[PDB]
Amino acid sequence: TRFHSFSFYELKNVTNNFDERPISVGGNKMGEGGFGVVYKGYVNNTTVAVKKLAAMVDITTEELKQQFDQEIKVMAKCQHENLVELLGFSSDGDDLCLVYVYMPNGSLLDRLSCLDGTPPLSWHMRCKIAQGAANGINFLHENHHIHRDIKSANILLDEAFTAKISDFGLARASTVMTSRIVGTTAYMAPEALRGEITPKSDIYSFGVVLLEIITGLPAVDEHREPQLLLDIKEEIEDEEKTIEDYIDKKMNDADSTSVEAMYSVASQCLHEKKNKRPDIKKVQQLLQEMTA
Ligand SMILES: Cn1cc(NC(=O)c2cnn3ccc(N[C@@H]4CCCC[C@@H]4N)nc23)c(C(F)(F)F)n1
Repeated sequence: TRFHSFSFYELKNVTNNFDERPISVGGNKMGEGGFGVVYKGYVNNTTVAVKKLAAMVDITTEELKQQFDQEIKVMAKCQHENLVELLGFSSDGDDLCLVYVYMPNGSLLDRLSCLDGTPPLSWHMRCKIAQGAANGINFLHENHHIHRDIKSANILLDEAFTAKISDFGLARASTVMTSRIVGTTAYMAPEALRGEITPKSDIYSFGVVLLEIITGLPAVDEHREPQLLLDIKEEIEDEEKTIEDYIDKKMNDADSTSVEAMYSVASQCLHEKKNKRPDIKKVQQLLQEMTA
């Protein structure tokens, strides 16, 4: 797959000169991460998401360029209904830009937090999102790709709340070790925090996502006990609590049987030993069985 090459000035123009104000006040900024800001745009008779890369954290200009290239490379090779669609990019201008099909319902992270007053996701919608995201990860793993940044902020939701895996800047082709440890701490497997590069780490991070789906709680909350959501697995196992005590109250269609079935998948994904975790095909099978 080869992409459209956009002019920097066309992208600057359709995003109201990269307006960093929220949508609600007439701005174009929809969200931001460590490697960039995503703006709403309208190009070639289509609402788009324009990601302008900028860091914002570490970051070598070459590192950011390597993430820009990595994202285009993964998107050229990987097209799936549970992955975001890249339309094009921009290099000619000062800032590096990535153009995608606009995701009207933004990120799973924001929908779980009901950011800006959006209604809570039903359990029925949550099951479809979990299945869809697992189908997207399966496609990446089948195509020998390791995401390395699986999190609710990197699971986007379309006009039908279909799960779309996004933000492949840190993705790697396929156990190897790295001197540059990258990812989101609260979601990272212990071996990934140590430098290991394995698809087994993506499974662990997906386990954290499944806990966010069941509970509606963020992966990390400094003003909460436990601060890290993954610690709930031990509180439940050590029988101090049950998964029912953690179920998101912002749902009226969640039955205990299917919630326990999703929790069982999350628990298995969150095994501290990488080799004891299920592979993505097993995760898919179990999530499909959950709604059958
Ligand atoms: C209403 N709304 C629409 C979007 N996003 C897109 O439409 C979009 C489409 N493809 N695509 C690809 C990457 C990407 N990355 C962002 C980066 C900031 C942190 C969140 C994401 N991981 N966003 C997108 C957003 C939000 F994600 F920024 F929150 N809100």
